[PDB]
Amino acid sequence: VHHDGFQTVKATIDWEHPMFKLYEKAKRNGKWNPADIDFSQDQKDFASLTSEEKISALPLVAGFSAGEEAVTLDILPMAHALARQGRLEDVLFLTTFMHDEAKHVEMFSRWQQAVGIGQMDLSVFHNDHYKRIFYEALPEAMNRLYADDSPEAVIRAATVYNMIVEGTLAESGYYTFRQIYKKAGLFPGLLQGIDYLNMDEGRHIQFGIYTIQRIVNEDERYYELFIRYMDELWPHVIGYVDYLTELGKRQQQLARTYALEIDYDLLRHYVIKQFNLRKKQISRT
Amino acid sequence: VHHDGFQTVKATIDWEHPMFKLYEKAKRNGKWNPADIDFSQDQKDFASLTSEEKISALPLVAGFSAGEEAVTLDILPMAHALARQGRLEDVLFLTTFMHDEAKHVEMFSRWQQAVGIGQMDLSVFHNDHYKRIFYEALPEAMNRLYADDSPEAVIRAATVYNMIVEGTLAESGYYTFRQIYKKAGLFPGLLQGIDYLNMDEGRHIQFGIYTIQRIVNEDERYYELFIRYMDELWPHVIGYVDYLTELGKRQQQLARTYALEIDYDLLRHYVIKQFNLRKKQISRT
Ligand SMILES: CCCCCCCCCCCCCCCC(=O)O
Ligand SMILES: CCCCCCCCCCCCCCCC(=O)O
Ligand SMILES: [Fe+3]
Ligand SMILES: [Fe+3]
Ligand SMILES: [Fe+3]
Ligand SMILES: [Fe+3]
Repeated sequence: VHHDGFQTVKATIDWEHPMFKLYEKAKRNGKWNPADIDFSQDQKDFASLTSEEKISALPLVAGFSAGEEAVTLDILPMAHALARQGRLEDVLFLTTFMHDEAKHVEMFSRWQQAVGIGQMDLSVFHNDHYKRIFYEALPEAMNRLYADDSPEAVIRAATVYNMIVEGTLAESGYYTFRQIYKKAGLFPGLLQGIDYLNMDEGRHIQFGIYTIQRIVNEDERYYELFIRYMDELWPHVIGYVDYLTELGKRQQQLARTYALEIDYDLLRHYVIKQFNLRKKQISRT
Repeated sequence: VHHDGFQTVKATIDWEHPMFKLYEKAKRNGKWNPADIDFSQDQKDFASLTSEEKISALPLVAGFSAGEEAVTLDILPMAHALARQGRLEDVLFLTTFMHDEAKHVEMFSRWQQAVGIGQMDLSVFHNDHYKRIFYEALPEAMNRLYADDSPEAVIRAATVYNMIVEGTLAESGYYTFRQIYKKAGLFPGLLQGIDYLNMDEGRHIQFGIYTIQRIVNEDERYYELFIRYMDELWPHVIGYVDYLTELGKRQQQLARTYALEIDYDLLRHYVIKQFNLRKKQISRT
């Protein structure tokens, strides 16, 4: 429906708003372009590998590529809901959030193209637990906001997207990439991309913390809802992590070749740490 | 609802898609930051003016500030509709479109703040015709896409937003700013912003041409709909232009002071030219 008026005609941007400040930082720190990354060495690395070694890296890339695409599509309802609420500074920031995720989709798709696996269907490495999070729960929670923008709905959406998908899974994925391939000296272009992604992710997670905390600040009983929604998704998080771990343990040729002692118990504890850490960044009071 | 799968897992980005190419150009040409513009001379210019001269520049700024804010909010339904249709490259491009409009909102709001009119309510310079376009028709046409993404609905939305608001009014506004203030040597910061806006606008209009043409290409009877929707809005376009012209003719102190022979008949013909020119960029066949 209609606009009743416009904030930048009646007044100005709220220059001191936390999300205006986050928007300003995003513009300053968000200049990187996936089209500038040199993937030539990645191509050679991947070709050098045996078929067994080649397969090793793909489950993780499969999880990220679909994840970036899901979040690019599924952030749009949040931008709409906050826009309808007149939260202009949040919307300005969210334009940087969405543009970041677009570059993340682009970065992984360029890597796949470059190393010669674009024609390969990597959906085979999404198990039921992954599908429950990314094919179902994420888009359910975000799309709800089109018809229900209650504090309850907004907390559930920020929890699944910013605190679980980004703050638990994506963060653990970046850590895993560096623990495995940065050590091996493999895929320098991909690891350059991962570093830029991990920098962007910082702002995405901070938006989710801001959003969940400002709702909790109104009524501390929303804190219990946050914790509950975090716990509801945990079985699928660890169920996916456990599935990737088993794939990893079954095809170890890459680790042998490159002298990597991949401690899967250390990666598993990192996921658990991330999850608990995100819980602690929200204050009940 | 759920994702059935993901294009960048099954395959890759369509690298040859026109909107992927437009997205790539947006990243290359879209680096400018309103926070870097030096408005110090603008502040001094505005303070130097008499109250009568001060008032001269504000109707145009009022029209732009509200316009940028409306389009920042009202592009979100188009991104959603194309996302739901699986048009991934269009969505990637649209993240740059939305982020551009956010910077446009920011740029005018920084100028208002800097010259000392942020506290002034400029809604007084929106007449009924302006309100019909920006407070009503624009958001009606875009929001429709949430429940009706038929070719008819998508053509009406691209027509009002890209071909009328951007391709006719915004373009004519940029031309007007340069005809008046660039001549006077006034407001260098604002005119630097206008140049960056006008560069961005090129891509926005090209998205609308692409969108309307790909629908017309399917069925040439959609051409008649395009023309009809262009004509429906014309009375409000010229009605706003005529209102600004009369304000201009009533307070001429700025033009006298700075030796500007502001040909309002030339600006009016420029609007008419723009409108007819946009019609001609769509081919029936
Ligand atoms: C065995 C170690 C487990 C590591 C967990 C790997 C997680 C891979 C899936 C990542 C999903 C990516 C979500 C992207 C979110 C975003 O782009 O903001
Ligand atoms: C007297 C000369 C008439 C000139 C017409 C001035 C138009 C001013 C209003 C501009 C609306 C701005 C719309 C912004 C669109 C966008 O930012 O993409
Ligand atoms: Fe991402
Ligand atoms: Fe993210
Ligand atoms: Fe604009
Ligand atoms: Fe525009």
